[PDB]
Amino acid sequence: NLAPLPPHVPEHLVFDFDMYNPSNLSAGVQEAWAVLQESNVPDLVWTRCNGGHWIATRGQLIREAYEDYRHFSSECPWIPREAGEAFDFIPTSMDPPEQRQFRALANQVVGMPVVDKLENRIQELACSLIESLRPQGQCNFTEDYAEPFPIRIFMLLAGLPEEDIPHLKYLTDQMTRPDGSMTFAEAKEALYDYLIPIIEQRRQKPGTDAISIVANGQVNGRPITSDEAKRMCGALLLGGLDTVVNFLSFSMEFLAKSPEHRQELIERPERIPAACEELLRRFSLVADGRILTSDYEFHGVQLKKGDQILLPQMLSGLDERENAAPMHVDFSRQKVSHTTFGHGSHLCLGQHLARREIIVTLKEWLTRIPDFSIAPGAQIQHKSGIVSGVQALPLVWDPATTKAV
Ligand code: HEM
Ligand SMILES: [K+]
Repeated sequence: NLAPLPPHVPEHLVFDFDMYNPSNLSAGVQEAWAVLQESNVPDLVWTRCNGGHWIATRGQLIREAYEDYRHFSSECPWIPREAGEAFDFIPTSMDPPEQRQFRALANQVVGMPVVDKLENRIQELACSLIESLRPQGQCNFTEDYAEPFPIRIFMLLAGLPEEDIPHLKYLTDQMTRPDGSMTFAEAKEALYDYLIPIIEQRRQKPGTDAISIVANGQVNGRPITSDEAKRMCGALLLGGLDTVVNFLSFSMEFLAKSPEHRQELIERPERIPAACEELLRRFSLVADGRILTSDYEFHGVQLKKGDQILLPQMLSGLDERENAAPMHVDFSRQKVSHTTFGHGSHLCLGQHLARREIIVTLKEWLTRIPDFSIAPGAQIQHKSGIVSGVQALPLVWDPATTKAV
């Protein structure tokens, strides 16, 4: 259950937070993680759960640690330790300076330019998907939109057949929110098994998809290996198969329970981008960490070489020391401060594709289905992990109140 407290960790800084099953999970994931920012919780605590590790609970500690890659390496960014040791995706598991040459190549396949090309296809799928649901007066948001909308776009960018989705979605899920059926190492191996033949095929007959680009690309001049390409594609898959999907559910869940917020975006649609950003703050969902490369005293606390430290990207924006009334959603918030797409040299390369997908969704959905509620009596369940998510979101609505385009 609880790993014995290392001799160097102070007894008074112990807070046994379980990142995969947080005590207040019923109150909502963010609410569950926010218990870390309650009155008597220190800036940095040690939890004996999951092998034991440090956890920065406030924004400036989280931001500072992400900026200092010399002390907080991404070498072992996953918890538990054995998962963080198996974690070898590129560029996610590399620290500057070597990280840069690989990050540039990845930025070329999912970057802004790529997003602009993909826009019209993103809108079609959004509308196509929404219009088909419109008349039914109901849906299971997670499997009827949250998943297919962003995943099909990714599989399109990657040039992978949609039939592989069930298998890939399962693998990435086990990496972020393991249900126990398989370890991170096992899921990685299976993911690599999937990619190997694809990378070599795409490398023989070069296409124009993200995978072909990576497999045939160069890192600051020299040719990328078949292995480096495999570790890079893994990162891209992990990144765009699990993230946007779960976030869309947090947003739509909130919108379903908040008609005043819905009508605001209805009457004033130009504020949608702003709402997108505020929503990304309030419903941030990623939380991974770093490993100490040497003994180091951080904020009056002695950290030992090898110690793992969870730096919850999610907690920064929920930090009342960053945003007043952090748990309150305000589309007009003056300065939306957050680290939802990370901080430092590993800033999310897919943030632009993510924002686009979120904004297009808000627009097209409210345009066709402005009024909708959560199925009556439905107890919504969140799941916690490296990436938190929503188990299911049943939505209902009167078709008579909808409008086709
Ligand atoms: C709501 C959507 C998303 C959120 C909140 C998000 C969040 C994050 C975070 C917090 C990190 C930093 C991890 C660290 O520092 O260890 C990250 C990295 C990354 N994400 Fe995103 N992500 C999202 C969507 C995506 C998508 C759709 C893609 C694929 C197109 C993607 C690709 C990546 C990549 C490749 C990295 C690694 C960057 C590096 O290591 O330099 N992400 N993301
Ligand atoms: K590793």
